[PDB]
Amino acid sequence: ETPVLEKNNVTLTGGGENVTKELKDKFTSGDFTVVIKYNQSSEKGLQALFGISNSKPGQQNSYVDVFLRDNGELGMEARDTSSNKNNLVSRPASVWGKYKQEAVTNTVAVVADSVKKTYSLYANGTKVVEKKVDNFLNIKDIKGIDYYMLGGVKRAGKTAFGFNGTLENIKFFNSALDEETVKKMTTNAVTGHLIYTANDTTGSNYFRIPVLYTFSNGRVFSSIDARYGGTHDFLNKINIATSYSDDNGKTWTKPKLTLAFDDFAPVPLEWPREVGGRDLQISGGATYIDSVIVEKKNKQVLMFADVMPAGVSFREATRKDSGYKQIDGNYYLKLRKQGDTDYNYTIRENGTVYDDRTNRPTEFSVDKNFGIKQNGNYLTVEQYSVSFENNKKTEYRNGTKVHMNIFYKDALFKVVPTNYIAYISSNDHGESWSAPTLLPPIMGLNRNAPYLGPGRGIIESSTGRILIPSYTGKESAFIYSDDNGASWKVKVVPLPSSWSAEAQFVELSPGVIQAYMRTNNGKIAYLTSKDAGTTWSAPEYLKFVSNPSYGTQLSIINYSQLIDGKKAVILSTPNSTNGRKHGQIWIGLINDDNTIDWRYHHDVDYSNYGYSYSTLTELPNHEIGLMFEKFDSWSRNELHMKNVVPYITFKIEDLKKNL
Repeated sequence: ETPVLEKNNVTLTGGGENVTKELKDKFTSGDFTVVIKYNQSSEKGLQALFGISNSKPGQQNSYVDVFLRDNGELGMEARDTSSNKNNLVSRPASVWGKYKQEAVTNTVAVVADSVKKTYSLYANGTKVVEKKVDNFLNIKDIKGIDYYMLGGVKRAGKTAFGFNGTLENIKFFNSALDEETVKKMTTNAVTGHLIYTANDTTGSNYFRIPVLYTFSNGRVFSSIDARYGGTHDFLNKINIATSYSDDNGKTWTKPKLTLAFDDFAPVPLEWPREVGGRDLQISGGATYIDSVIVEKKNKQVLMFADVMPAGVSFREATRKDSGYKQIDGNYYLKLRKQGDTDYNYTIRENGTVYDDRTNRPTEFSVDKNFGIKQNGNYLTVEQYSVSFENNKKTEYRNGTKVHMNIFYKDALFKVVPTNYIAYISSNDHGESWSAPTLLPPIMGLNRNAPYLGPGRGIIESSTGRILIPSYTGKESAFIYSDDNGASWKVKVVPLPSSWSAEAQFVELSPGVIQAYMRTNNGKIAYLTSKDAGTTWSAPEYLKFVSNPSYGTQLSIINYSQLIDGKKAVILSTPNSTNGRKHGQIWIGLINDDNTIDWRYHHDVDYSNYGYSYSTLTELPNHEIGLMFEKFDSWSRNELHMKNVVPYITFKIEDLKKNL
């Protein structure tokens, strides 16, 4: 309940402060909790917030500490020289470094619990890790502890891991405080930058692929992947969740599930992060993934997403079948009934399922949310849950009956196991949505649908054409409507190599459009159209971004206000050959000849901090909103982490840097 020691406002420059006299032998049980509110003046090197050690020659592997790395990783050590027990518990991407040129105040904590044999670490309101270890050490288990310090570890008479910064408040407790208390204690201004959080109203512990859009009524809208079984692209269960703000991004609605299947329950799952287990996946729930948003000229809002039947992955999907038949000039989604070899059925007018062999209606039908009926009554299946008690994953039928659905593995009639694109519409700026509409097979009957480029669509100003970015793995696929979204066509552009070409558009001048996109060669590519997306140039490449060959998604938007007398675009991307890190926001000024002068940039946090997928929007007051993956979402070391997708705002003056 009350600390054995509390200190305030201790500024350090790598030297530490001895507090041995104020801690000596105060950890009676040997358990501990230490809560540290701090900021770093420099991020370089491994830095300890505190160190409790045997400082004598030869005992340099007898200490407890909590530490920070230059990549945002928070960890702790607990080591005993004589028994050769060496415990290290941590999670990447746990803290923030700097924000708009200034040191961020974080609050972190460590709890050591002898009865549970666990070490737990907390950062800004989140329990980032709790790990049971066989070789558990408490302070009494480490022999001859004799030195207690702030801002380093005393090892063989010298200070190691010197902290550079201010310890604004540090509290030491001689017991293991409970989780709700410590979450509360660590909650601060950083916590308020999370819109989506682990086990909120989505039920997901994990999130990826954020998207931001500002509507013409001033509402700021966000969408994201709620990924339940860790952060895996596949196999997984994924829903699209949404949340909005009516006050310029200051406060946000409780998240809602907007696109969601219910073959698997949306539940918080503890996905393992060890080298064995982290590769584990569920068997696969039907999935929506990778959202794109656009507002039409009439103020209707459209959201697109990829749709995946349960158990099917992007890599295994058949690329030789659209999942449609053409019968009497119309495109009908086709179905295979359990036990049949061929696809003998189609969904036709009113959702009536026809037997294509006899060309007559069956007693079965499919509603607009893909649920299956027989004689006007719904068929049901049992929903699955996943549990992880210790180390063993189990999937089981959970007692809930849900509507049978053509995307589920337990359905009597099933779609082709490939990918599809769906869209929904809203007439109330995101408060409610229509039932989904599957795109027709615009790639051809014998090709799979494209994969969407997460972010936004645009309306080209001179023609009114709606453009939706997508890709196939070998080509760009620019999806478009010329009839205000009643029907859809595609422009397919072959690419120099097999890019995962996630793309976004900007308009330079009336009729002139650029598509900026991810590649497999380390650069960001851009293609240019001078006829509103009908024809496209060969790729050009940005000169100042150099990334790994796998690449990352980007965000680029038009900005409404003049910067230095010029129309501007704003770009967000990682920029680093060592991983998804060194996030930058760039400002491009459109020249008279429609080339771009990339004149300014701002680094988002320090350069070794993680930065993956991102999304930009212009707020109603002309500030900029950014939401991004503040971690490396490619790296096998940073999978399955909670509360790592923050929202932040910038004034143009915050971005106009590095001339």
